Amino acid sequence: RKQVSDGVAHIHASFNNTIVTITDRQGNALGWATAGGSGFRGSRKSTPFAAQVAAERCADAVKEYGIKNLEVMVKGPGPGRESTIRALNAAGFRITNITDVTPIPHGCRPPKKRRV
Amino acid sequence: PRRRVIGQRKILPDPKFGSELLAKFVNILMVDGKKSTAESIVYSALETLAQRSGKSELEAFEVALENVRPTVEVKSRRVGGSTYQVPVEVRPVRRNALAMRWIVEAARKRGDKSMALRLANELSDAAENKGTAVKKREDVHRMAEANKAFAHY
Amino acid sequence: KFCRFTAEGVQEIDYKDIATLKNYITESGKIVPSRITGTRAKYQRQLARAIKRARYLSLLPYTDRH
Amino acid sequence: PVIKVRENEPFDVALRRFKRSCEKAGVLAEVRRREFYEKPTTERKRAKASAVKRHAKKLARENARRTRLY
RNA sequence: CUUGAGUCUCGUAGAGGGGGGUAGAAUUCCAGGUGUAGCGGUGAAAUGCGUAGAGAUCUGGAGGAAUACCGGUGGCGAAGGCGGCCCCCUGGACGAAGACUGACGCUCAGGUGCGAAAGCGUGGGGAGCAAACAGGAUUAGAUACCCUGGUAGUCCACGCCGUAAACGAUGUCGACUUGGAGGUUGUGCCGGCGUGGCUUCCGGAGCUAACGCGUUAAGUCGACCGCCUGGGGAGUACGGCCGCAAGGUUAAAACUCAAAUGAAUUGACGGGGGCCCGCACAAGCGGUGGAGCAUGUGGUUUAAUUCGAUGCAACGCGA
Ligand SMILES: [Mg+2]
Ligand SMILES: [Mg+2]
Ligand SMILES: [Mg+2]
Ligand SMILES: [Mg+2]
Ligand SMILES: [Mg+2]
Ligand SMILES: [Mg+2]
Ligand SMILES: [Mg+2]
Ligand SMILES: [Mg+2]
Ligand SMILES: [Mg+2]
Ligand SMILES: [Mg+2]
Ligand SMILES: [Mg+2]
Ligand SMILES: [Mg+2]
Ligand SMILES: [Mg+2]
Ligand SMILES: [Mg+2]
Ligand SMILES: [Mg+2]
Ligand SMILES: [Mg+2]
Ligand SMILES: [Mg+2]
Ligand SMILES: [Mg+2]
Ligand SMILES: [Mg+2]
Repeated sequence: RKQVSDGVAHIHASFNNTIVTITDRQGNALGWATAGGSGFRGSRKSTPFAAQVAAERCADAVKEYGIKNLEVMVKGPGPGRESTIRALNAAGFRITNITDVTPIPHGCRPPKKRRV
Repeated sequence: PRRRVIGQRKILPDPKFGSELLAKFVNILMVDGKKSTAESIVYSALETLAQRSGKSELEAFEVALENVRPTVEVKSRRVGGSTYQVPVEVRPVRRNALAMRWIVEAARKRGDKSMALRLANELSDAAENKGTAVKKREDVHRMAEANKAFAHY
Repeated sequence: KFCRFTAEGVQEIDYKDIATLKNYITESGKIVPSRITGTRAKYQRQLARAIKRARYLSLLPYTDRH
Repeated sequence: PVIKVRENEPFDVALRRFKRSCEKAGVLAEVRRREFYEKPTTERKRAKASAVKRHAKKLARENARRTRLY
């Protein structure tokens, strides 16, 4: 119900799923959408196309706040990194800056290698 | 094949209208090499179709196809043991062939008495998006849409 | 190539010399390899000590997402 | 890898500038390298294998320059 | 006596070691805000978490463990090993100009010490990971591989263990014998020309069964030590010693076999790689498999149902 005009998009692109959260500059979420909740399960969920649909729904979820400019903070190695940023532009936002915020330990022991 | 030494085959136009698209439809509908039987079925079907829609012989047959031609289809590909249906665009020649094949097979599985009427009834519904020829186009387009995420190799 | 510390005859790379140090870190703040800048092995080690020593005093950043 | 979109800049090229900055930082490889634990015995077996294969291709290239195929 | 060995003087490089302190990133947990229906995971799922508000995002805090980049067939150490930064304590190596001692050396059974990880004891700590364990799958079965969790343990202090493919599968010391290309660290002289230490790759003679090694030798020699004597039984039993235990160490025989083995060769094969082909798939059309009959075969029956063919490549085959 409030008007912000200046939000931040957080793409969370993992190998299994993509989550798009659009927050204001203060970090309070306005809306979100995921590839899994966009009608995609399993093999579909982890595609660049499933992330594009997830981005559009998140842009459709925050339409009542009238966001005009949008910072994009991309995290993770997922296939939905690049295609989610395009869909935010296709919706009609202005991408002011794009940053990679993927957390890198400089840390803990990772899990053991899978013997598939 | 593995060599790709396949050139296109010559095909004579239809006698009554000189339509190349119509000659291919007779061949698709022909059974056992009896082309004269297939031409007489196609002609009398078109006379019923043209009179029933009032438009014409040829381009009223073109209106039947334009509602049956598919524009996207899925080809199988198995990646992790599970087979992905990968949607791929259909080139113009195959769009015509599929539509004519879908019309003939839908017409054949119909309860009319004669095939010439049976074909005309199928084409008439296809012109108005009611037949079982257009329903198979419906299915292909939604099988291709359920797989749009796989538009890659 | 062309190590600029043999060329300038440096005796220690002097972490307080932030003007020099910023030439040997990337935009995100990582030390650039001697293979890229063509620094000698001897000075590349002192350069890395000075950069880590300046990172501690907050004269230089560890990452770009602080 | 912080890309600030510049004035009168088309989106795609800024998206191209972003893809470049993340690859030069090698963050995607760094994430893929840290997802499973790598034993010290294996990291060394790889490092070595990398060096000996990096070495072999150089001499193979030096040698192939002193050759004719036909 | 001074050339081997060592001492002193000046400097250099170094993850050498021991003790203390500290920084940044990240994971996890806790508390709170925004927000809302999924998250997570997989080949695909499910277990699991989530409307008691998860996941995502922001704020504050607690905690432990490891130090991205630099980073390198780079360095240091007898070996095992050693990696953020700073200080304290400490070992060794190398180089330059001399001086000094005056062969004062090398090797070493027994002895002594050090010795990855796992493990053990006592007391702490416990984020992440993860034997055991539990569940979900997969499967014919799946005491697994995969998934979700998860305890010892991994961390610290002290003590024990004393073993590893602890490997260069190559004992230590010394001398001698064409070359090339590097790396690293000193040093003298004028980027150029020397001289040292350590180190990586290629290769000559030579050596080797061959593979290969090749001035860092597996070449030519000397000194001393360790060890071997066909395979299995067996590094096992018994005894001794050591250990809290787990076990370690030393170490047989009966019996049995006629080989076991190393290297390389030619094939064949691979759920190895590359490049090709074929109605091999794919793209299509028509069939067979269901029905009746024809015909061949098997089986059964019969006095006999003559004999033969009997994966592809026998079965309308000899006929
Ligand atoms: Mg995992
Ligand atoms: Mg001394
Ligand atoms: Mg002894
Ligand atoms: Mg231990
Ligand atoms: Mg313990
Ligand atoms: Mg205890
Ligand atoms: Mg597990
Ligand atoms: Mg070892
Ligand atoms: Mg080794
Ligand atoms: Mg041995
Ligand atoms: Mg050699
Ligand atoms: Mg024993
Ligand atoms: Mg005993
Ligand atoms: Mg086929
Ligand atoms: Mg039959
Ligand atoms: Mg026979
Ligand atoms: Mg017979
Ligand atoms: Mg045959
Ligand atoms: Mg035949």
